[PDB]
Amino acid sequence: IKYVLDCTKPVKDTILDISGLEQFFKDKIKVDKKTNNLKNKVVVTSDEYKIYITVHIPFSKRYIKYLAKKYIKMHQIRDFLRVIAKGKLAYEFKYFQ
Amino acid sequence: GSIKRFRLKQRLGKCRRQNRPVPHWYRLKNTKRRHWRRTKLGL
Amino acid sequence: SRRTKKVGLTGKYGTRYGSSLRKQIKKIELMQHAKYLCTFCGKTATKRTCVGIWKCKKCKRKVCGGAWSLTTPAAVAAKSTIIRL
Amino acid sequence: PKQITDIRKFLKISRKPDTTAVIIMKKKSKTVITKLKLRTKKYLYTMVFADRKKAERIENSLLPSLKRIYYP
Amino acid sequence: SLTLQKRLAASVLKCGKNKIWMDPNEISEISLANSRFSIRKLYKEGLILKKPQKVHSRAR
RNA sequence: UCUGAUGGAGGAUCGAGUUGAUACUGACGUGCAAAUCGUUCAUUUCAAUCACGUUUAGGGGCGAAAGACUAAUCGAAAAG
RNA sequence: GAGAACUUUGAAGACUGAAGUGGAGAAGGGUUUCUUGUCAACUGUGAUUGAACAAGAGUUAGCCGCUCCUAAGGGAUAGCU
RNA sequence: AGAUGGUAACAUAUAUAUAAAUGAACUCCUUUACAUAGGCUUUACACUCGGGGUGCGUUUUCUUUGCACUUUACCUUUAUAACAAACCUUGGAAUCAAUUUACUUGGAGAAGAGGUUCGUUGAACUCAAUUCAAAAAUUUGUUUUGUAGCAAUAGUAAUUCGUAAUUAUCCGAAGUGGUAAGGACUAUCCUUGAAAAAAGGAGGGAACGGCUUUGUGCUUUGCUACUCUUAAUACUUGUAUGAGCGUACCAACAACCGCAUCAGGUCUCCAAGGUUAACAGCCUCUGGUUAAAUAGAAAAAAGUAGGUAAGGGAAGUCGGCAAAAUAGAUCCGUAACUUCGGGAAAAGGAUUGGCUCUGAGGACAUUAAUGUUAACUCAGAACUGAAACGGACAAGGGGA
Ligand SMILES: [Mg+2]
Ligand SMILES: [Mg+2]
Ligand SMILES: [Mg+2]
Ligand SMILES: [Mg+2]
Ligand SMILES: [Mg+2]
Ligand SMILES: [Mg+2]
Ligand SMILES: [Mg+2]
Ligand SMILES: [Mg+2]
Ligand SMILES: [Mg+2]
Ligand SMILES: [Mg+2]
Ligand SMILES: [Mg+2]
Ligand SMILES: [Mg+2]
Ligand SMILES: [Mg+2]
Ligand SMILES: [Mg+2]
Ligand SMILES: [Mg+2]
Ligand SMILES: [Mg+2]
Ligand SMILES: [Mg+2]
Ligand SMILES: [Mg+2]
Ligand SMILES: [Mg+2]
Ligand SMILES: [Mg+2]
Ligand SMILES: [Mg+2]
Ligand SMILES: [Mg+2]
Ligand SMILES: [Mg+2]
Ligand SMILES: [Mg+2]
Ligand SMILES: [Mg+2]
Ligand SMILES: [Mg+2]
Ligand SMILES: [Mg+2]
Ligand SMILES: [Mg+2]
Ligand SMILES: [Mg+2]
Ligand SMILES: [Zn+2]
Repeated sequence: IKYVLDCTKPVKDTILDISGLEQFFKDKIKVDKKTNNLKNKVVVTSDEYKIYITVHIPFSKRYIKYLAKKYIKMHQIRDFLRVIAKGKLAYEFKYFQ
Repeated sequence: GSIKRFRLKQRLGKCRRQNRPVPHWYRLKNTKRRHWRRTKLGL
Repeated sequence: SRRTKKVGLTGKYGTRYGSSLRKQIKKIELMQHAKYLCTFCGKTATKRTCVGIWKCKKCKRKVCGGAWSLTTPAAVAAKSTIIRL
Repeated sequence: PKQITDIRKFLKISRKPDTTAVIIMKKKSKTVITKLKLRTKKYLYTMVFADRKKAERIENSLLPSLKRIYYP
Repeated sequence: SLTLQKRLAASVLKCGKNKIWMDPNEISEISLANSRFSIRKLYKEGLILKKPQKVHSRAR
């Protein structure tokens, strides 16, 4: 099952660097309680403007959002950015107001 | 209370009407005023 | 285990009330609360509902009787006399 | 409120002169579901056709003196 | 005297007065709103906000 | 004749609330108050408690009786 | 606003803690409700506040009650006193 | 001139709407219509838990995270399903059986097998429909729909775009038993726990189609669409649908009674999380306030509501008044005396935290093994700490 992040708007303002984000995602993603897994159960790839998560295990879109938020907090982009649902499989960064 | 007899309601209305002060123009040609909290109608 | 030795049914009253009175109550209580033999169905199911009323759970027939026992001896005697007559 | 299942019964009801208004509703189902409501003087009869084309046909069939309400 | 306005906001939204945020900037604009429709408009604008519920976390 | 359960009886027990008012003879005593406040205490399935309605009226009523109470009035109300 | 410890708004910090100064009602109250004013006195301090004062305005039912029935009871009819 | 089914319990009119199942006098019932206590069950709301979906919150560090929303009304005798009863048919029960938490019941017919009804409940159940394929004169198999209609068009949480509109969400599992209601019961009484209006049922069998003609409502003669029943309509007759009254607000915190905006008094319903036996007390969320006939500054005496005091322990005092001590629970242990019921929580002891484990107690559903999985309560063992633990709150002093 595919889950998406349309990272365009802040990626095209340089402030968002997809490569770092991908790494962060890799680090974070717990699998039955351990971060270092990400085996045959989850895959993460990236376009220039889009992050892709594909899951075989019970996985929550909420989790992705949370991760994104965490990332934002880390890189100080909290008052500028927002995670928003577009389509059911599709999350997207949007500018705060 | 919030469920009055018609007669009682009418009486209340009358009392209210009585309450209002002299129309000022007359003064150019009251002691019986009442306050709902200090003097009861004893109805 | 059997709880009371001499008290029996009057265990609800406890310590209060003269012991003699309680003893008397006990007999009367026993009389009241025993399922009497119904002289219609045969099943020992006639129980006291009111003061002088005795209803059976089987027939639903209300039989007039004594206050505590279903039949007072005097009444029985009277009945017997009538029968003889 | 009343639900209807006999198409024929529904038709009969429609044919009846106390039926001033009709309603037709479209619902995205969890395809396009369609409710046919007839509003009689005493009851509002409703038929749920799961199949769009059939629903459309039935609507077409409905007397053109009915005062049809397209809700959505 | 924003009393009335606050009251109106309370009813319209379904929240208690304790929960309406009237922005201290544009207190003149708000006081002018003597009606429920106007209150609604204000809310839409973002000159009146439903305060966030005080948190009661089950976690512990 | 005992033993373990079950059972859920009782004007039983403790006890919030409620109804009261034991003590401090506490505070207050030109008070918050013409009887209040605080702490303590008694009461809580019954002779229970409360509401509304209703009955009984003054040498009368009502009283689990204190001459109690009968509109802050009682060993005979109040009003004229 | 002339003037603000006790008007209003925001931000804190707090209490009431579902036997609540929360919702609804009954008795009793009777316009206390609401808006616009507004401060002589009153609001035992102040007060621009107000259950104050002034002008208006507000209570919409075949279904919620009363309206009907009977209860403890009451007022009477016939009498009789 | 007045239906039918069903062995029976009893059922049947599903017309837009179950409208219609002759019935008079005169009767007989029933509903209305009923105490308290105890538990048990079922539903409902409430609360909670796990997941998915939305938005917000935290992010030095940690957290698949914390919070919020995920809604569904009367009405349709709602259709059904499920269950406590009651009844019917079959069946014939000692080697007594069925059975509840409890006892209750059974040759006056039990168990079992099949039914009927009322009552809860109100979409449970494949409920309905649809997709077609096979079997008789309609039934079985599969699929797609529907928050069963109401119903999504309404809410709620979002997201936008515009100066009101679109869009996406609205749902898969379960536990706690706090309320409330119902049910079947059981117990208590020298207490046996309203009445009527109104409605219903039954017995009973009075009366009996229409039209035309003739004679004095009655009788005779001839003919066959008639008696019902809803809804609609048209027409006359007074104008042939809904009379009047109450509805603000307060309900005490300043709207009531206490001479007042007086710490008093004044009836009822709703009732969240935590800790807990608890609707106790303590703290929190929703809602509500941050006000109370005053503020500020100092911080003497004295007062008042409190605290705490070495050693002693009632020597104080009319008198242990006041205060302190005691207390929750589990385990032990329990005298005199007694009306044998109690005394009794007698007296008097011991234990209690946190952490990490272990054992004990179910439900289903596969085929005795294997699974999915649910509370909370017990009991025991380590370790741990300034020897502490009903750590606050709450909570008997006891005896002769
Ligand atoms: Mg009144
Ligand atoms: Mg007064
Ligand atoms: Mg005294
Ligand atoms: Mg004193
Ligand atoms: Mg003094
Ligand atoms: Mg004397
Ligand atoms: Mg003041
Ligand atoms: Mg607090
Ligand atoms: Mg407190
Ligand atoms: Mg209030
Ligand atoms: Mg006002
Ligand atoms: Mg003043
Ligand atoms: Mg004003
Ligand atoms: Mg006035
Ligand atoms: Mg009514
Ligand atoms: Mg009459
Ligand atoms: Mg009478
Ligand atoms: Mg008389
Ligand atoms: Mg919608
Ligand atoms: Mg009102
Ligand atoms: Mg109002
Ligand atoms: Mg007061
Ligand atoms: Mg007075
Ligand atoms: Mg005051
Ligand atoms: Mg000392
Ligand atoms: Mg000593
Ligand atoms: Mg001495
Ligand atoms: Mg001395
Ligand atoms: Mg003492
Ligand atoms: Zn019998």
